[PDB]
Amino acid sequence: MVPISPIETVPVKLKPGMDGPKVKQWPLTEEKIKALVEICTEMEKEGKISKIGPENPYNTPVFAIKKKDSTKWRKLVDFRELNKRTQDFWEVQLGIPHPAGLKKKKSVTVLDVGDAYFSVPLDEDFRKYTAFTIPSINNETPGIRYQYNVLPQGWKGSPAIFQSSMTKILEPFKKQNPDIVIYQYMDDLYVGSDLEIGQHRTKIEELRQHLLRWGLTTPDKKHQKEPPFLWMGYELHPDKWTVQPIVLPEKDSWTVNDIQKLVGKLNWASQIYPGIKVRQLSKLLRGTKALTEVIPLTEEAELELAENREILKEPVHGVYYDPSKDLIAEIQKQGQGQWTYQIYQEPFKNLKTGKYARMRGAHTNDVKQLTEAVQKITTESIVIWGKTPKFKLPIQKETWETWWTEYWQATWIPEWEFVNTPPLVKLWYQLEKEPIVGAETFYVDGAANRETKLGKAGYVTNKGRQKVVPLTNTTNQKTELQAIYLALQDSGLEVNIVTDSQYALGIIQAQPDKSESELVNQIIEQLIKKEKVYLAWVPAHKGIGGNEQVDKLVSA
Amino acid sequence: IETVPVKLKPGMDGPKVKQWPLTEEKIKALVEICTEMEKEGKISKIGPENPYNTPVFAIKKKDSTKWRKLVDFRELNKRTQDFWIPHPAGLKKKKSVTVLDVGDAYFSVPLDEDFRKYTAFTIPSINNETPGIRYQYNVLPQGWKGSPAIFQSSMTKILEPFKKQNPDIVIYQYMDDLYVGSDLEIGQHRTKIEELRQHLLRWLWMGYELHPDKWTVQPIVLPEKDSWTVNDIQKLVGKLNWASQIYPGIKVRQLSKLLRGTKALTEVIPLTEEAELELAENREILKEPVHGVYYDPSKDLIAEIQKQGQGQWTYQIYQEPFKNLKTGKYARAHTNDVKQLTEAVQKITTESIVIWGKTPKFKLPIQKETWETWWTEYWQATWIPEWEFVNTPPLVKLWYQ
Ligand SMILES: COc1ccc(C(C)=O)cc1CSc1nnc(C)n1Cc1ccccc1
Ligand SMILES: [Mn+2]
Ligand SMILES: [Mn+2]
Repeated sequence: MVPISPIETVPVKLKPGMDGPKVKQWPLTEEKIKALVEICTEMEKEGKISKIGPENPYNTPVFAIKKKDSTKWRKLVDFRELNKRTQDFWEVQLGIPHPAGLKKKKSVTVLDVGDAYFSVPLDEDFRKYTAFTIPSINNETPGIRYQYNVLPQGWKGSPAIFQSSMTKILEPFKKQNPDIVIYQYMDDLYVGSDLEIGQHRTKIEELRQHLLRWGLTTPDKKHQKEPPFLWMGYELHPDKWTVQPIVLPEKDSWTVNDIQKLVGKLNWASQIYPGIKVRQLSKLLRGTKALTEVIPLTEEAELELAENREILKEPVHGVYYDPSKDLIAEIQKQGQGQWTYQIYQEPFKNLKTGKYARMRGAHTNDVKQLTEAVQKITTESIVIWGKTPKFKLPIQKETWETWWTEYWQATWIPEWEFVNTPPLVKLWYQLEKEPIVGAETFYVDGAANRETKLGKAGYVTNKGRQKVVPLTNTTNQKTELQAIYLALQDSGLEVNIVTDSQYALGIIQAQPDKSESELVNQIIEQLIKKEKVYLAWVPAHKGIGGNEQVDKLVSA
Repeated sequence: IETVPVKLKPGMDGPKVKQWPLTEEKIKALVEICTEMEKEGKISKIGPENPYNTPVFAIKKKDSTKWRKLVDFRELNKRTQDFWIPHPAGLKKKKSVTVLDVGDAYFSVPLDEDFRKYTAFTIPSINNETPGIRYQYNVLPQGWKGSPAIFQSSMTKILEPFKKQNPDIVIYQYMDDLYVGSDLEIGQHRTKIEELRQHLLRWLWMGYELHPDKWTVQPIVLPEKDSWTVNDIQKLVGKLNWASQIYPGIKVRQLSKLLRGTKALTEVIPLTEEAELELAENREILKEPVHGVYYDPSKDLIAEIQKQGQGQWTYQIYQEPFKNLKTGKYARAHTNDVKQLTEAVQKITTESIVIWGKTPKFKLPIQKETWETWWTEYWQATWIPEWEFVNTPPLVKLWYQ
């Protein structure tokens, strides 16, 4: 007996005020009962379980299911009830590692530590709550009572307690081998280094010896899996990574469930495949959650999906990370609130790609959207590589300077350079800060009857120009925007506009270049055509010159 | 050398706040800082049976180059049983006030063993390569609202030889900071506070300098002009109309009377003598205080900030709309708006601590995603206030311009 080191026990409790489970053992067939007795006897001689008595009042149901293609029954202990009443753990895997974040390494080896799940002891005071009963044949004797001594397969705390135990075991090996990186994922240890293969396999052999200190057996060299590793939906090769093959469903009668499942698959592909578009495919799910109805699609969605199926035709791969090279992120405007980016260190060798879609809202502009995309790529890059990348943006330095100095919010993007890749993000209009000398002054106003929805929009100017237009199916807000649109339509290239609409001012001062209201869009189009616009606000119903004159014209 | 019983509020569990991403240099700084704290017993590693978490990050304090660890205990502070510090009203009236970091005194006092699990935090790893390095506190943590409360018994006894040697000095404790105020000349103020340092030494190196400004609430000012255009008068009537929500007898009838017709915005309008009288009476009204403005300690303080451009920022602190308790203007990175806003928030919060002994809730002129991405890069204080975001440009920015 070479003395093996014991594994620390993690103290486990149940939820406050809650008690252990008591679920009836369901009637099982004599065929199943015999199979469970043989399974539990071998597990007992292995130390995984032990017989208990009638003192223990807790119970968890046990089933027997045949492994398909095999004539071998397997045991299944349904811990769904004890899990509801087991304390919350610090859970495993806060986030998923991204392959683009792996640093370039010479060799990587996988060790299967699956033999260790049942080599971790369970908290002694908690074993009482893992009790289960093998029902007797014909139900003529008391059932065989068992409890667990190790982390059970399917118990709530087994994943977290297993990984925490491996972490403590692996800590002295990492410290005394600083040139070795180790990633644990379930029953696998990914061991990588930049040593030449001879010195690498030597270190692997030392790790295998170190794991045997706690009686943990691993697969020898001949039985270790080879690259590529299929892991969390990726294919990982020694120098390149890509996603696993994306298979689409091919039905001509779609449902809401599978259209939910394939937008997540197109998004999955978009992390390496460039130009993935899901906009028209995603606007079909608008507020309809029954998962069994059909809906066709448009002349632009199949045009964006004709290439979506054709983009996935040739495999594309990402590269791994060199911390000694710079990290670069480049963004393109795709139109219709869609944006794509690439993260790379050397030209045309991407670490990864991605897309950004604008936040929902009534009014927006391209600079705000680019700002948001920048912030998203910044956070994503901190996660994956621990640093902000350098940005290449399709916006001029002067455009950005004008934007953030005049914008009413505080805004900021990190270090970036201009890249001349059309279409460029630009400011489409800039309102004046002072009244324009020599330009006609339009006093605008609109009003609507809340009951009949009838209203009027109009202006009067300092040169005696006037217009009032009657409107049907309108509101106070719409008449005030329409009034401004009329003044813009009927004035020269330079114009002063006086409104009392705090609503209209709040929209225009947010500087939208696109809107979901066609009225605001027409105003935007007029603003683009003007050379100078000064927009002034006055309080309503105060007898302001011009404003009081047009007010009585449109509220009649 | 013994712990005090500490519990949570009834029906509430410990905090389970997600750790946000950290750069490599901040992760490494926290690894080094926490390694030494562990050797000194201040914190200990924890296992998977602790499901609680509080965010942690790293700052470089004002006028220093070494990283400091900051724990965002905002959620735990909301959930911890209240401990029952009468805020000294004389502190706001002193000529000068100095802020001394005394947070390191907390680490010599043990934390209740049953409560320690609730202080859990995680040093994240890059790219989720490992599970985070998980720690919990064994001693009173900096940033926890229970730390000054528990240490208040001991802190009082350290200061009494000083407080009776100087009955004129006002000393107030908020979080990890000591605020020390007097009416002396600045030279004699520097010296007496260097005297005050001779207690944490016996029984920490830097200090912040503060002076109350001329007005608690800046007066509303109207232009003084010799020729008024139509535009000038429209802007004046708008500001007077807005101020009439704050002040009782503001009249604009005679000034609106000048805007009679449909005139060009740049045409000069002579003021009549009745309009000049109305404007003059409005000036005298605006030089009185606002009626019915009182602090209620049971209600939250709200702080609004407006970006005015060219590095200028205006703010107002209130509990009730149009009942401002304090207004001000922060000015002078000429290229980073977010850094400026973050410094204004800290300056307004410090003023709020001195005046009322609590922090206000901010209304920030910034998009959430921009602020949450960057504010930790410029934060320098050991407390953190609450904030919300303003997405529609308020017309009010003009009136404080
Ligand atoms: C599933 O695979 C993971 C997942 C995560 C990690 C982490 C986070 O270190 C490592 C690995 C091991 S793979 C890995 N680790 N580093 C690199 C580079 N690679 C890619 C590679 C593949 C085969 C041969 C040589 C290099
Ligand atoms: Mn109107
Ligand atoms: Mn009107």
